Amino acid sequence: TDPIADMLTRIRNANMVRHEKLEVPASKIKKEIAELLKREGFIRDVEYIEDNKQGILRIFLKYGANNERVITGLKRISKPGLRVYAKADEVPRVLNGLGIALVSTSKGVMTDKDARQLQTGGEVVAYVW
RNA sequence: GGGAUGCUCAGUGAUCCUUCGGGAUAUCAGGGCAUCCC
Repeated sequence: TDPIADMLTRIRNANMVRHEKLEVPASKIKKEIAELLKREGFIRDVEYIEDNKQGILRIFLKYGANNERVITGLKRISKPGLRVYAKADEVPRVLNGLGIALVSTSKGVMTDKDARQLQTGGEVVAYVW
């Protein structure tokens, strides 16, 4: 069972059917992931919806001029039962820089460019392009 | 009993950095407390 993979799937599906928005149970790691996508321009918005359970992340997807989808793909990389780890010179490049690798470092979850910047490795959580 | 979360502790077990002395703590795995679900 893999909540992060679930989120990427719900986003992939919504994006196919070109939905405006979607929702996932909130967790801190998924919060961070959604925030990165916003800050990298892959989604239009994310917000936290209160529910006295564990919260909801409502994500607003992004489509371009003539309904061009801004997101092309999402890949779960690291997994429960097979974690994926990069040293700071081995942090993957997604589509020669046109995509992003989401990396969990001891200084938070950031892009692959941020990782190489800070000179750090970590868990390679996912790919978006 | 099993899941899913949050606050917190520690840190080498995993992982990362290192001038090899040490250092980081997001995630994984530990400790404590707490909420929600079957």
